[PDB]
Amino acid sequence: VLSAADKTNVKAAWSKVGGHAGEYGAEALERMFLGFPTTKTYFPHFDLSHGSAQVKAHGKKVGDALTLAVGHLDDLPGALSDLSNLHAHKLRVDPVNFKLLSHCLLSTLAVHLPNDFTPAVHASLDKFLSSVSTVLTSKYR
Amino acid sequence: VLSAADKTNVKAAWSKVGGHAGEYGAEALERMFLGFPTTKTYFPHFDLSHGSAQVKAHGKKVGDALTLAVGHLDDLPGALSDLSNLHAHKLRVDPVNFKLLSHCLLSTLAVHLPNDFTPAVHASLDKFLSSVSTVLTSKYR
Amino acid sequence: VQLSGEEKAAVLALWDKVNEEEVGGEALGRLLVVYPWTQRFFDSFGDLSNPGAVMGNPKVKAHGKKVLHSFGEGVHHLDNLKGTFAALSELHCDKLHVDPENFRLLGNVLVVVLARHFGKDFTPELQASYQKVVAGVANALAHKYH
Amino acid sequence: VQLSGEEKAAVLALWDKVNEEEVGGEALGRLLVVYPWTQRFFDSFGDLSNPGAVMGNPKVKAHGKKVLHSFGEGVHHLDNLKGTFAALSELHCDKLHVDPENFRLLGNVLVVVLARHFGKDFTPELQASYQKVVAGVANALAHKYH
Ligand code: HEM
Ligand code: HEM
Ligand code: HEM
Ligand code: HEM
Repeated sequence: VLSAADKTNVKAAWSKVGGHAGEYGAEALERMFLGFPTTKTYFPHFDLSHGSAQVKAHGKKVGDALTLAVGHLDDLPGALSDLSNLHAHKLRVDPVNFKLLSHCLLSTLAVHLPNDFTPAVHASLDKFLSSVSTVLTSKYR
Repeated sequence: VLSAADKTNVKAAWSKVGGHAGEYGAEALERMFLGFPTTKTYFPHFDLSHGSAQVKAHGKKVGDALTLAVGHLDDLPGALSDLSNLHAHKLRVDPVNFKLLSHCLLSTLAVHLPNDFTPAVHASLDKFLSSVSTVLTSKYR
Repeated sequence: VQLSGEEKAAVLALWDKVNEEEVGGEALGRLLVVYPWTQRFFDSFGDLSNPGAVMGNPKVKAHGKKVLHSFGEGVHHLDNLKGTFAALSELHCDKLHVDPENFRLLGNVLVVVLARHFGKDFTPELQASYQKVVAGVANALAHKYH
Repeated sequence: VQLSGEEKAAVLALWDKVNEEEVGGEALGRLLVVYPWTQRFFDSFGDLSNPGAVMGNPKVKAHGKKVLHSFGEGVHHLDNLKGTFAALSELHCDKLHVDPENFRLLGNVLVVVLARHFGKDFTPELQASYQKVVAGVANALAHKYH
């Protein structure tokens, strides 16, 4: 999906994320709901307060999907097929929202891995998140 | 690149464009320069007045590239490789500008093929233009 | 909106020829067909699942007329877009939570429909003025987000 | 910008801790690295071809300080963003012709740098306020395009 250099940077950076993917996914969602309130409309059935167990549980699923993706950089379409259906076909998520969550995920990583979040790694992660976003909204294109 | 249905619609619509691809490319550029003045900055060496021979000549090259693309819907990356370099690597065209030219191209087609520019064909052409745009800016991603 | 007098007159003159119903119904339908995530806001309209269903839906046509009408009010009030659209801004922002990028999408779709309907009379120059108008409308509607 | 008093105080308090030079140099460098087409506007700065070259370029650091300074003026003038940035708006719009989407990109990059620098102190709540600030700045700079 990305360049080989990018592939390397992403795999390396995610190794540093390690077992915090879940925690990070949850924090990224929290920063998105607070920062971009329009996004809350997709989660009526969710308790959005800080520490909500649903957000926590949901953060884990997001972190797992990103982990999967990192493992299948050469076949995102196939690996994320099921999620593309849900997001685009079932939920009709506005494509702009992917950009907002991407931003919130980078913010989170910056908070937690300041020494690992270098300009080169930031650039590779942005490319990765955009690639993931394209697959999730491809039922549009 | 697109869905089979999309592929069909695009090939069919372009057949209607026929030998006007050039003329349309030129008009699309004119509508872009007038409508979105920021875009003129990439053409200092160009006489941008209406009827400019350069715009006319340039419109032809754009129309030819789109024609090529339609012929290689299954391999845009390969077919447009050289253009991706120029636009992204050499010219550093801001990705937003692709959206503006796309819009101006659809406007042009609407002007000239009002009976052929149906909602279904409009949707397929939008997808096509976005696909072409992704390839031309892929030296970014 | 920063339009000359020549530009303003040409804009108004075209509007005299705009059938709000036809144009409006087509603009909203095309938005729904071309940018499918927009369907999420119009669930109450019934079947929007395919082009045919969308284009022939009476609620779509009726609602598109409403949209175009408010547009026409903007065209006539180029000096106070913010004032003209304040109530619609509150609605779209506070109640619906429509991302403002979509305002821009609708404006561009409107422009393509005008081109389709006016042909060669929708000149590059007239289109340029209309891009200014649609931009102005999108901004006035994004107001209560700012 | 629509910020409460609590929000405003928290925003100002963080700014007291912002090193304009360090933050500014890093924000502009990251923009140039992450969104490569932005390099087109800074040809006069020399070598911007690789991360190393960009991050260590003295013109980038100097210019980033300038950017952050003007940002700081905004933070201090939340009530008149449009007035504060009018001259910069004219510059970016009329002279440079920078697409306004880029203003939004820089604001978000700034937010990521603040997160990197403040860690756990850059709470989801504080980030939310800063998103309002960056949005306000981007809008005031896009002014002369409207
Ligand atoms: C990086 C991009 C994203 C990834 C990897 C992602 C991942 C996921 C995953 C793994 C699920 C679980 C589905 C299940 O098995 O229940 C999910 C569901 C969902 N996602 Fe996302 N998502 C992304 C972006 C978004 C965005 C931007 C939104 C809207 C702002 C969104 C809204 C939803 C909703 C509403 C659900 C269903 C939740 C439920 O009903 O429990 N997603 N997503
Ligand atoms: C649908 C998307 C586009 C297509 C298919 C396209 C196609 C082309 C082609 C075929 C060339 C000819 C290169 C040569 O052999 O000299 C070209 C050059 C160029 N394009 Fe595009 N282009 C697209 C979008 C854009 C946009 C959005 C811009 C900027 C607003 C742009 C700016 C340029 C410039 C400055 C040149 C070089 C012209 C010269 O020096 O004569 N292009 N493009
Ligand atoms: C140029 C931009 C737009 C204009 C001028 C406009 C105008 C209008 C008008 C006049 C109404 C009727 C309100 C009333 O009197 O109660 C309305 C309602 C509505 N608009 Fe828009 N609109 C715009 C963009 C959008 C977009 C882009 C969306 C969604 C993607 C949207 C979604 C809605 C919805 C869901 C309603 C309420 C429908 C109902 O339940 O009656 N609008 N808008
Ligand atoms: C938050 C958004 C931004 C702010 C607050 C800002 C601020 C500034 C300031 C304070 C200056 C110095 C002007 C002077 O006193 O002469 C400047 C100049 C400049 N800015 Fe920005 N800027 C922003 C966004 C951008 C972006 C996104 C770009 C390009 C993508 C850009 C390109 C430039 C350039 C090319 C110059 C002139 C450089 C020179 O020749 O000295 N600016 N800006």
